[PDB]
Amino acid sequence: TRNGRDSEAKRLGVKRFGGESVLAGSIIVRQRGTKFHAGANVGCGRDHTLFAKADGKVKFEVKGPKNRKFISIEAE
Amino acid sequence: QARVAVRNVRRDANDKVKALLKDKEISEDDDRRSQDDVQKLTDAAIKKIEAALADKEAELM
Amino acid sequence: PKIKTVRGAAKRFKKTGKGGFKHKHANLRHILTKKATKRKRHLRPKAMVSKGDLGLVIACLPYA
Amino acid sequence: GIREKIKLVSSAGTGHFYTTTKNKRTKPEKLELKKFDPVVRQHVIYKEAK
RNA sequence: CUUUAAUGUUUGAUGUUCUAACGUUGACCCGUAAUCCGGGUUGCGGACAGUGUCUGGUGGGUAGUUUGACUGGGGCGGUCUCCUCCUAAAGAGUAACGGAGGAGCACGAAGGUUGGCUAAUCCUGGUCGGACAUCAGGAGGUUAGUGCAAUGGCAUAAGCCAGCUUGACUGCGAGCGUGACGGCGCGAGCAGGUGCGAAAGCAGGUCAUAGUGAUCCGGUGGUUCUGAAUGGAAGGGCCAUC
RNA sequence: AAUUCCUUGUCGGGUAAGUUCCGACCUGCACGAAUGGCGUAAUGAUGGCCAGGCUGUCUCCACCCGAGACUCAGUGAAAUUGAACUCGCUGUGAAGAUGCAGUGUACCCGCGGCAAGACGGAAAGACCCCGUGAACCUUUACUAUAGCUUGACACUGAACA
RNA sequence: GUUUAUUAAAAACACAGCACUGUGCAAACACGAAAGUGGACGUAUACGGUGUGACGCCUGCCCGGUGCCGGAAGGUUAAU
RNA sequence: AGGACCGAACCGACUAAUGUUGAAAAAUUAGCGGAUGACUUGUGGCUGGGGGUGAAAGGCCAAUCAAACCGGGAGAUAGCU
Ligand SMILES: [Mg+2]
Ligand SMILES: [Mg+2]
Ligand SMILES: [Mg+2]
Ligand SMILES: [Mg+2]
Ligand SMILES: [Mg+2]
Ligand SMILES: [Mg+2]
Ligand SMILES: [Mg+2]
Ligand SMILES: [Mg+2]
Ligand SMILES: [Mg+2]
Ligand SMILES: [Mg+2]
Ligand SMILES: [Mg+2]
Ligand SMILES: [Mg+2]
Ligand SMILES: [Mg+2]
Ligand SMILES: [Mg+2]
Ligand SMILES: [Mg+2]
Ligand SMILES: [Mg+2]
Ligand SMILES: [Mg+2]
Ligand SMILES: [Mg+2]
Ligand SMILES: [Mg+2]
Ligand SMILES: [Mg+2]
Ligand SMILES: [Mg+2]
Ligand SMILES: [Mg+2]
Ligand SMILES: [Mg+2]
Ligand SMILES: [Mg+2]
Ligand SMILES: [Mg+2]
Ligand SMILES: [Mg+2]
Ligand SMILES: [Mg+2]
Ligand SMILES: [Mg+2]
Ligand SMILES: [Mg+2]
Ligand SMILES: [Mg+2]
Ligand SMILES: [Mg+2]
Ligand SMILES: [Mg+2]
Ligand SMILES: [Mg+2]
Ligand SMILES: [Mg+2]
Ligand SMILES: [Mg+2]
Repeated sequence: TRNGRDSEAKRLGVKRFGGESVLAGSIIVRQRGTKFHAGANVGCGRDHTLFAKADGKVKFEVKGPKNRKFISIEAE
Repeated sequence: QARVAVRNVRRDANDKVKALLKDKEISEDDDRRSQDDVQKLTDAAIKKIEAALADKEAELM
Repeated sequence: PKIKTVRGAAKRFKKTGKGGFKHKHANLRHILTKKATKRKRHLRPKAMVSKGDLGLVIACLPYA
Repeated sequence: GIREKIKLVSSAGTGHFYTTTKNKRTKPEKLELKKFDPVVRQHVIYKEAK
């Protein structure tokens, strides 16, 4: 029906893989929904961007009875 | 008389299209093309007509 | 002949201590209501011409 | 489109104002809200709203 | 006030008479044996005509120019910024006139918080009433719903309802995302002051990603920052805004 | 149809046979009344068609007289041209080969002839596209402007209605 | 009759004729910043512009658009 | 009598062949139209470049013309070769 439009790519996904040491503030994941969820010392921002509330190493877990991924930051 | 009827249809056909040229609803390309299908249609309808005529002409002769 | 200054870039960058230039942020002149306070508030301070642009600014302001 | 811009303007001394929009069509009643007037540096009433 | 009429005051316009500016491409006189020109006399017009300055209209008669680009040559059609998905090769990004859809808004609640609630679809019954209108029960278990495209999320609900309310808050911001850049986004936390909450606490708009327009030029409000001798003022700057 | 796209429309005539022609039909894609319509005697180096006479236009070319062409003597150019020791084929290859591979064939050099190739010579393609090129031309493109036109003021006065 | 000197001589241009229109004379109109001059030493049986193109028979319908010719109560509107 | 008829000079230029590094930067040859007219020709005059003149072809204005020629602005500009 007349195609050929697209939108500019919003540069998503993980920014810091597990084990990476981050400074309090940094953005560990960009995402539209909460693909990942904030765990300990990780804030989820208002676009679901997850960030660090604390300097430490990045920690990915799957916790929960619903079996969901969480990103935390362990102190290093 | 028959070819004449056929042809009159050639004529409205092209008329319709011809007219969809302004109100630029058709590419000048589109337009040539189609008018050609109409030619194809017209020649076809005719050759039929002449098959028929020939069939009969056989009888009479 | 004295190089003439780009009279208009001189009206928009002011040369700074260490050598860069400071400029005002675009996007704070109208269509203002529709913009966040965060946003606008951050475009209030001035800013330093980028690594990529000095080239062009120095080019314009030979007497800065 | 349709939605008019409006200022709400400190009820305190100051000429200071916040800025927003309203649906003039279905909501003609002068808007009115406590907002922070950073001049008097207090939280005052803010009126006007075409 | 209506509408009206009339003497008057104001201001316009229209007409007629005059002669003396002005016109005479009527006549005659001299310069002059000259169809020019000048002066004179006369007749005819006569403050008109015409000309200068200013002004509105008309003005291809003339003049300078403009009349985009992508493109499976060009043209024709279509497209141009933004958002979602696929192509995209399990980080990011990634082309085509590749396949599909949407935006140029909406909402002072459709925002904030505190408390509370939980869809669809089918079976069974029973008013109209049906394959689905409301009601009961069971199954089901989020397929529902989310202001709107698609993707990602959502039960701790981000879905639904109420009370109180203005955090759709002002200054800032460690730190990080993403961009050639202009920019854009995310952000704990700090100070001021707030709303809800017994309280832990949450709130710098809205489940998120579209809903946009640089600079210049001005306009509006505020601030003695500047102010061409000085005091003011205009104008300029600064902050908010159009 | 100087107009008809389908179209060599259909019918008639002319011909052995006629996409043209003539005469008709109306289905006029898209005639039509001073951007004139329909006719029209004459005229026309005007367009189309027919026929008699004529004929080397042709079947199909023959002989002949003359100017060249050819030989000798005198004079004496030209375009062109990277360099040449400058063959055919089939293949290859910036894709149509004297020049590469393979192979065939060819003793060295003139002269008269012919034009198939040297993408042969000549002109920095005229078509085509591009350049934010040029120039003329058009117009209800933009913007100005001479001309024309409107008012005010000035040269410009006196009475009156 | 004319025409593309040098690829077009024609069906194109011109033509007599026809019509529309302007022009009262210091004419319209044209060359001229102007003075002047042509129009014309003419004067509407004249002169310019435009279309048509001998002659014959003729020349229908439509004035909304666009011109032009008039009118004008109203609306809007320049310098001042 | 006649923009009347045939036809030389004269004026034209319809067809063909030759020519095309020509005899010639438009011709020769054989044919062709006009030929008392809106005819043709000598001398001189006048009209000038956005201008002239044009029985109109965008023709002609010194071998040229959708704006002559010469000198100047001038080394215009050339994102092209
Ligand atoms: Mg501002
Ligand atoms: Mg022009
Ligand atoms: Mg293009
Ligand atoms: Mg990827
Ligand atoms: Mg990959
Ligand atoms: Mg909601
Ligand atoms: Mg709750
Ligand atoms: Mg039931
Ligand atoms: Mg002063
Ligand atoms: Mg002062
Ligand atoms: Mg016929
Ligand atoms: Mg008529
Ligand atoms: Mg005629
Ligand atoms: Mg010799
Ligand atoms: Mg060979
Ligand atoms: Mg080969
Ligand atoms: Mg030889
Ligand atoms: Mg030869
Ligand atoms: Mg060649
Ligand atoms: Mg070339
Ligand atoms: Mg060329
Ligand atoms: Mg003749
Ligand atoms: Mg010629
Ligand atoms: Mg006349
Ligand atoms: Mg005619
Ligand atoms: Mg004669
Ligand atoms: Mg000729
Ligand atoms: Mg001859
Ligand atoms: Mg004769
Ligand atoms: Mg002479
Ligand atoms: Mg022409
Ligand atoms: Mg010449
Ligand atoms: Mg020119
Ligand atoms: Mg210069
Ligand atoms: Mg040069």
